Amino acid sequence: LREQILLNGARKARLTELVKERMAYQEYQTILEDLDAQVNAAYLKRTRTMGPGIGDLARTLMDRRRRWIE
Amino acid sequence: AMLEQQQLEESEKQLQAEMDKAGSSSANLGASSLTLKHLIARIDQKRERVRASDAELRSLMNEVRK
Amino acid sequence: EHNLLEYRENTKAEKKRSREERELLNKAKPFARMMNRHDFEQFCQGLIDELNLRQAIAQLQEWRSMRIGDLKSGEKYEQEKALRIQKSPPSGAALLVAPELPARYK
Repeated sequence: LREQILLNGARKARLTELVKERMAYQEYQTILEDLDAQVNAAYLKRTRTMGPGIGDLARTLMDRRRRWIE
Repeated sequence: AMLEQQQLEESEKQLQAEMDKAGSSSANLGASSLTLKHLIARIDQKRERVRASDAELRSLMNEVRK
Repeated sequence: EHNLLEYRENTKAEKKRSREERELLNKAKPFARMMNRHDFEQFCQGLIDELNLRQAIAQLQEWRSMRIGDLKSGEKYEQEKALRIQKSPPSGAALLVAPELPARYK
């Protein structure tokens, strides 16, 4: 038993190093997707109304998405 | 001012209990930081890859925050 | 990977397992995204090994307080106790307390 507990602790110890980095990716993705929906949903209206120049909201959202990614 | 704020606070609470039942890293970033606490921890550790400035990053975080 | 397309095979083993083991495996399920097949098998088996060992050790300590002085008589007592409480395949915790220990525990 004393021989197995140490091994389990070591195994759980390593996983906590891999879980923490994956949590950060979740937070970065959960905001990236929100921007994707807006930039994606802010262009369908152009098709729906068939228009003309690009709206400012669609021009200032692409850079915001690009700034976050880069 | 102390009395006036108390009256407003009392009014706010009084209005509360009615609508609710009807409807049933160092910098002071704010409450949003909890939504990126782990991300804010990872970014700093790898602060060499990122190139923005902390002031801009907070502005970027503020702008992108819903 | 992990052969999650075998509904019949994966479920049957879950049915065969006991209650305590089922809860533990259900608790460690998410982490399979990061480990390969063998590592997940090793990870789960270790948790089962520790849980069974605790049960056996607790079982034996109870016997020694009753003045039972042999593995044969211990099993006899358990059978009679089951009859008494009624009057009023073997599991992992039952293979470790057998007269002959498994090879992989030597």
